[PDB]
Amino acid sequence: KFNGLTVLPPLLTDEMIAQYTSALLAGTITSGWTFGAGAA
Amino acid sequence: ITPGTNTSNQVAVLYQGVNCTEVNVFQTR
Ligand SMILES: *[C@@H]1O[C@H](CO)[C@@H](O)[C@H](O)[C@H]1NC(C)=O
Ligand SMILES: *[C@@H]1O[C@H](CO)[C@@H](O)[C@H](O)[C@H]1NC(C)=O
Repeated sequence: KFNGLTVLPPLLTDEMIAQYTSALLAGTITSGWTFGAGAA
Repeated sequence: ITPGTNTSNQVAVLYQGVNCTEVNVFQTR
């Protein structure tokens, strides 16, 4: 702590990561493979 | 830390949530 070591935060918070895994799930469950290749 | 030219000057002081009271002003995570 006296030593000039630091820990920077990630750009995407765990809240934002959980919103992406939610969108990937909701796309997969409602629309199959289609949201990977065009509109859902 | 700083941004560029048209995006003029305005700086970040890179604390681990430790306050801005050491230094518009906006405390940030
Ligand atoms: C400002 O933006 C323009 C956009 O065309 C860019 O050419 C220029 O290099 C930028 N910076 C300065 C100092 O003008
Ligand atoms: C420092 O900031 C925290 C929030 O990040 C706040 O709860 C606390 O009261 C502040 N302390 C001082 C002395 O400004």
